[PDB]
Amino acid sequence: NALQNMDYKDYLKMSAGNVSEYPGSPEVFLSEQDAVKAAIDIVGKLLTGLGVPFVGPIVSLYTQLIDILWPSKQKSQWEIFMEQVEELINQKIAEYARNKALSELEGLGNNYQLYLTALEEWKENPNGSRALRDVRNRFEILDSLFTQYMPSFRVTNFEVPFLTVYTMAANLHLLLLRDASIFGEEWGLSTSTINNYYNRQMKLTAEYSDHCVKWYETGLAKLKGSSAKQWIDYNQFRREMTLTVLDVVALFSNYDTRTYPLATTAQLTREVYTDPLGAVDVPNIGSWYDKAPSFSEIEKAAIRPPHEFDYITGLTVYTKKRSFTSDRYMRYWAGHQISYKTIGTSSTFTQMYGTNQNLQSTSNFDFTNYDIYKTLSNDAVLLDIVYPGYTYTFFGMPETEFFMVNQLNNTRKTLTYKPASKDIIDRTRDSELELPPETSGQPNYESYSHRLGHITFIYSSSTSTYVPVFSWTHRSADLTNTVKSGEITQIPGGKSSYIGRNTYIIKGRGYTGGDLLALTDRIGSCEFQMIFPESQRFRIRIRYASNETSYISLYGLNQSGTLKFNQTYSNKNENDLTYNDFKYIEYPRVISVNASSNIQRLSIGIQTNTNLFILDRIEFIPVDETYEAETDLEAAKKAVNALFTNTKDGLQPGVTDYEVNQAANLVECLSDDLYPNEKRLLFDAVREAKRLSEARNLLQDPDFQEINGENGWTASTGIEVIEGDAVFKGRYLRLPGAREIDTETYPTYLYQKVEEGVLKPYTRYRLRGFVGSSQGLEIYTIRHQTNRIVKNVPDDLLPDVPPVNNDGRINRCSEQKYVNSRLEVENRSGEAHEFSIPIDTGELDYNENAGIWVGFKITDPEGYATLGNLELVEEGPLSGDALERLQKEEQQWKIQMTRRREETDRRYMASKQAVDRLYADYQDQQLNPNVEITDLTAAQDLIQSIPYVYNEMFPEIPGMNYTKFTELTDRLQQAWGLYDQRNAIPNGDYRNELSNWNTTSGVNVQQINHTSVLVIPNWNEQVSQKFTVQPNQRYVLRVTARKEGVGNGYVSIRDGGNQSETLTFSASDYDTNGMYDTQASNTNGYNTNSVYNDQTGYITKTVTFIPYTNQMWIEISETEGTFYIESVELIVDVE
Repeated sequence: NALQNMDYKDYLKMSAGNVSEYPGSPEVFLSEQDAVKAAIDIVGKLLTGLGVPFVGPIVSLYTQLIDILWPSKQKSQWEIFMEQVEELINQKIAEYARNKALSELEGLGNNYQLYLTALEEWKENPNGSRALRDVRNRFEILDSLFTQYMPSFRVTNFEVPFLTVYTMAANLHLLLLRDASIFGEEWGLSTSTINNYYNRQMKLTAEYSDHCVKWYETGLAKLKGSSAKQWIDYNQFRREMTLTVLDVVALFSNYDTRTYPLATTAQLTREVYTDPLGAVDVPNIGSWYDKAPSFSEIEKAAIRPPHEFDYITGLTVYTKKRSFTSDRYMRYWAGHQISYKTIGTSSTFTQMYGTNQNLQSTSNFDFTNYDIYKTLSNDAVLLDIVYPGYTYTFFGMPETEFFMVNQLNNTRKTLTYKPASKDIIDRTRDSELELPPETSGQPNYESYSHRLGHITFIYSSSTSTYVPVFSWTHRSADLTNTVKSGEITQIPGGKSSYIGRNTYIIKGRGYTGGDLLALTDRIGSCEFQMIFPESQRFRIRIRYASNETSYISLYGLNQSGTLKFNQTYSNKNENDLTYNDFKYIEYPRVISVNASSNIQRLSIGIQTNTNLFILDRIEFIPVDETYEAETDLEAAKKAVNALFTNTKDGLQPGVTDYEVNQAANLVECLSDDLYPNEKRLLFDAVREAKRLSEARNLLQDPDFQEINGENGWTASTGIEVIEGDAVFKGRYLRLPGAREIDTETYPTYLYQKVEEGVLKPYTRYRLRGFVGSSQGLEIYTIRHQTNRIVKNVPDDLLPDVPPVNNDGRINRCSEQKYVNSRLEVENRSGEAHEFSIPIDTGELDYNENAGIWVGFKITDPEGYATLGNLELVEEGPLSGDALERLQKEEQQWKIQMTRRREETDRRYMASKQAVDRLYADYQDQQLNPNVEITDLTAAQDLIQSIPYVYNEMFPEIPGMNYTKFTELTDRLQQAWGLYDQRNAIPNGDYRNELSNWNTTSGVNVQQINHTSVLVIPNWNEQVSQKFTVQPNQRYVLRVTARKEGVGNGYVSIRDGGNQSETLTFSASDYDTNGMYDTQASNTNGYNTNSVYNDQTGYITKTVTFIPYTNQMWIEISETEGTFYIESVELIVDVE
């Protein structure tokens, strides 16, 4: 039945089994198909040998490439590649340049065929200089031929005509240089010569990619028009040049043998569109596009916007009938609903196309578990002539056969749409003319290159346009996202799954073999669903682009964590990306999956900082069981080595104490079982490094063991020392916020002085440390000038996901791996965790002994900081601009000090004399009898007026005059001590508040001018004391007081007998009688007065007294107003 009209060639291509007919024209007729046939075969063979570094497969590959590109047939395959593009864009390449290129490419052929033999010779005798000289030399020859010839395939004004040639040539050149890096050392080639081949490969891979994309776009943009006819030509260029150019360009990055050192599977996820299913150039009738929608309307209708990868599961076709008379009618595809889905997910999607109004019938097709590898359609016309002689035409699609192969068990099946028509003009359309299979010894149901993906539709009621359009996906894109053990598996971002969320997909340009997944603030995550049929360990690698540096996070496959990505491009729209804008990042965590038939899920997200991240593809790379252990050894040997000078017995100057700790933590990652000796020697190294750090640190007590001790740190109350905690190894400080109590705030402070004796002249020092986190942390350096910076450091070094678990213990290896991924960000801003502050010396002075103070302070109640790894180190001598700057600072300070010593000496000498005059002797051991409370307060006022006692910016720290202030204060307190001892009235100056006094409830002691005074606020209040004295000697009672307001203040003393004295105080104790107008003394016309200058201080009054008993009473009271008592003293009279 199928056998009778069949050719002998078709019968032999059938074989093992029974198939149908499959009538195709491979190579014959139009040679756009012969070009497309060749591109499809070439791309198909390249796909089975990406990454593979083995001689037999490579030899075998080159064999098939050469048989395609240089057949023994009549016409050159290159000329056909020219005819292909020239006939699409209606432009011939000029004669002289056309004939030159062909001549050079015939020559390339000869040389390539000489390259092949020398390659097969080396796969027999691989050891010695026989087939080794041939091949290494035939290689060199081809490199120079490509260098000389590539410009020949991009003659200006003819870049598009030549595009398929340029691309096929460029492909071979990159393929050739790949041979150098795989068979490099084996062909006896220097390490340095490979690098120059490799570097060029990478340079060329960009230049050749960027060229092909750029001229694809130009080419395509030239074919934009406004008619349906012009659209067909546009889409034909788009389809054919995708197969023939972009599909090849997509492969170029896989020829990088250092990025891809073993077998790799790539996936082409782009869709392509066969020509619309309508009749064209029916003789004497025309074409479906004669009367049809515009270019824009068709592009809108027929072509899908970028979407997640999908496949077809079901179809419902709506059928209508056209009939101008009976005896002649068409039933035709008027519309459809198509069902489809993304990988994994069991969510079904439906779209409707065309019309479903006024139907004859409906046909349903189920496609689940089947690929459609071929369609046979009918492009049809209904012609009828109605009275009185008009002609009417109608174009529709009345029949399709869909050829199907089962995905699971390889069974084959046909479904047919064929409603009843009568007396139409038919022509069949075979998809295999546009998307042929690969040429194998195997039938098209094994070797098919594409499968039916979707069905769109061109509809207009006005023009009676009803035209299906079929879209197709490439075989290399699987429907399961299977990840195999033996290989690097690539999964493009387009193959992510629909989970109910929106998602943003950017159209690709050709570089990636499909469209690009983007993550943005508005739609921040994506999910992959994958089958792992084998247990295996993988590392994950991501190919991406971004305009910013930030972090992605990964969750699934039994883990979760975070990966920094770096800016790859700048100042570009995300649709103008070129080859070199894409880079790779490597997730350091090895991942272990168990074999399963069920889907396993990896979701990728961005932080809430991040604005843009563009995902090309994720990659799974097989790693072996010891890979984790090996790479931890390398990382630790590197970090430890970086601490030391070349002799290995000193620290590098710019290595911090924090970095020594970091390295020590990484050493702990090493396997005890695999690498015992290495771990032991790397620990000896870091311990020594740590001893060197401490030896060069000029700060005392760097491990915080002696806070507030003699020579070390001075610290405010509330500062905590913490041991055995996250982030810091060993001990560190937590500084709390400033303490608020009512109207007072008390700042947190920490400081130390480094003495002039350990320093050097004209030398730069560095204060360094590590801040875990902070808010309002003020850092001070003091020598001559005071400098302050403020550091606010985020709390970003702890993971948010708690990963400690039941295993509550700290693991320094994993902790330091996380922290390192966060210091990576190259800050030196105020926000960075490290800090390093210069402090410069000029000349040293041992007398003045300024030294260097380093200080920390928090004045904010909401402030805090964690602080560790503090050091002050010598960097070295000052030169150049640093030295000029310092000499200016020093000069300015010398001149300013001179004015400050002038001011100090006035105030100091007046303070010194006021204290000296208090004593009789000169060992401050005896008070003068005359000193009264007013001599003591006068002294205090003067001592308080000495300037520059404390540093102006950091008052807790001593200033230049501190020693002077303290000396005098001690001598004053001594004298005040003696005053209290001499006074027979206990607590007569109220320095112990109200001790020893009987008072009513309203009486109080106020501090006025830094001294204690008793206040009697109302007349019903009183004070008294009984105390013992030595009787029958003479005392003097001295009272210093002030009476305000109406009435009198009284101080009464009595003994136990008949002796009694009263002193009286009133407001009238001030009254002065004036001068009497300068007692009129002047002559000749001047009679000025004065300003009778009156103030308000205390009055001192005295009385003598001889007690005749050993008990005395003193009583203090008033009749009205307010009474202030500064002191009552009773002393032995030596007058």
